[PDB]
This record gives sequence, structure tokens and C-alpha cells, in this order.
Amino acid sequence: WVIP
Amino acid sequence: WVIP
Amino acid sequence: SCIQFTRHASDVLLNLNRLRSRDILTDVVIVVSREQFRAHKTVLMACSGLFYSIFTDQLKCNLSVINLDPEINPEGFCILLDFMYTSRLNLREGNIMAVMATAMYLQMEHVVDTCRKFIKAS
Amino acid sequence: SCIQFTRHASDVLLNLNRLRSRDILTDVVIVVSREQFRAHKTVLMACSGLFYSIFTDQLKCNLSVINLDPEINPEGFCILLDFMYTSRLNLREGNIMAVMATAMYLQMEHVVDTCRKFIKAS
Ligand SMILES: O=C1Cc2cc(Nc3cc(Cl)ncc3Cl)ccc2N1
Ligand SMILES: O=C1Cc2cc(Nc3cc(Cl)ncc3Cl)ccc2N1
Ligand SMILES: [Cl-]
Ligand SMILES: [Cl-]
Repeated sequence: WVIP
Repeated sequence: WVIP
Repeated sequence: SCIQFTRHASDVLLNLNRLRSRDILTDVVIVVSREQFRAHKTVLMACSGLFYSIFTDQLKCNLSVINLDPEINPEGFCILLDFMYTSRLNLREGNIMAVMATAMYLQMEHVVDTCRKFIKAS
Repeated sequence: SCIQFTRHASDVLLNLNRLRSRDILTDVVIVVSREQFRAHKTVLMACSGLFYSIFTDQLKCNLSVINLDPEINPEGFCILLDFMYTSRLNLREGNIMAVMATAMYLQMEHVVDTCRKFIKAS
């Protein structure tokens, strides 16, 4: 999971 | 396009 | 000896979401309490262990309406349906409990994992 | 303020390809000369400008069989259908001309672009  |  | 187009899967998902927003080729209504959600059975199956089981069933595969368990929160479902079609999860303090419970019911293991991690941190 | 799961789109496409290989929820047959190819209309639309136009047509959207132009090569179509479901293109010296022509007809602009680049190099 990432910060888009 | 890449070499997978 | 194939070549690969890096953005292909993302572009496919983006177009499937555009079809969903325009209600094109949607073949099922998911009923969550009073709320109705139109979707594509194949996308639901690709994202959820529960929908995979439902639509591979020789009788349920032909249903145009699926009613979820009355404990399922319509907002939690909406957040998860958006994630299915975009890869983006709107996880907030006020919805994390409903999102995790809905993801456990829908059998969306990666969402369950991040919810457990975010709850543990707080 | 969403979070994003990097592998989600690829995982969705992988599961849609698994449904295709097992002939699950396929809703159309594409006929190319004597050859038949089963697929999901939504995936074809998401990948091809031609299928997007066909299945948004109020009459054609309801057809279970689509016949392609007799000039279309079944092998070129097969390579392109595999690319639609995997992001992987089996581009070879012996098939590049048939793949480019089929991609131009199907309106798959990124495939047309790499075929033109590969032809130019040789
Ligand atoms: O967390 C999850 C997400 C998920 C998706 C699917 N859907 C498929 C799985 C296979 Cl092997 N082939 C085809 C499909 Cl559509 C099943 C279980 C789960 N669990
Ligand atoms: O090279 C290409 C690939 C492609 C795909 C689609 N399919 C869509 C486009 C839009 Cl805007 N919304 C929804 C869909 Cl399914 C149309 C044209 C082309 N050209
Ligand atoms: Cl997931
Ligand atoms: Cl393309």
C-alpha cells in the first residue's frame, strides 16, 4: 500500500 | 514497454 | 519472449470503472440494506472471495440481484466497491471498523491486512 | 486522502484471465475465419476501440457472436486477445505484420505504436  |  | 506494457492492467481497470460509472454492461445489483449498487460480476469475482464463490455457483451465477447479510453497512460496501474498480481505498478513522468488517465478509484479504495494520498503529 | 494497493490492477487482470481460461462468465464468441475465441465483452471493450464501439451499440451490445473482417488473421487475433488479458505481447519477426494489422483494425493504439517501432528498427 502507498500514498498515490 | 519492458522485458518482463 | 513476450514484451510487456507496464500501464496495461491499470488502463484496463480505469476503463472498467468508466463502464461502471456510465452503467454500461453492468449485469448485477448488489443490495445492501436499502441501498443498491450496480456492478460487473467478473470484476466482483476478480476482487472478492465471496463473489467468486457466488458467481461460480451453477444456480447463483444466473441471478441479477444479490442481497448481502443485513449486518453489512452500505458505506463500507461503497468504499470497497470503489476500491475494486480503482485500487484506491478511502480508509478513515470513522469508517475503518465498517470497512474491515465488510472486507472480511467479502473475503478481500489485502484490505483486511491494511485495516488490521492501521487499527494496530492507533 | 485514499491509500493505494500497487498490485491490485495486475491481480484483477490475472483473475479475469483465469476466468477466461476456465470459460467462466464469458459472454461472447469472436469468430475469425474458421476460428472461435470466447471472451468477456467488458475486457474486450476496455482494451479495444473497435470492441468499445461494437458493444456500446444498442443493437450489437446484445449479440453473443461477433464476426471479424475476413482479412483478419486468427493467430494475430489470438496474440492480441492474450495481450488484453495479460499485458504481455508475443511479438515475433514472423507475426509482427499480422499483429500490427490486427491491432490497427481492433484500435489498440499502444500495440500499433510498439509494432511501428520494432519494424522501424529492422
Ligand atoms: O482476497 C481475495 C480476493 C479474491 C479473488 C478471487 N477470485 C478469483 C480467484 C481465482 Cl484463483 N481465479 C479467478 C478468480 Cl475471479 C478468489 C478469492 C479471493 N480472495
Ligand atoms: O487504443 C485504444 C484502447 C481503447 C479502449 C477503449 N475503451 C473505453 C474507453 C473509454 Cl473512454 N471508456 C470506456 C472504455 Cl471500455 C476505447 C478506445 C480505445 N483505443
Ligand atoms: Cl483485497
Ligand atoms: Cl493497446
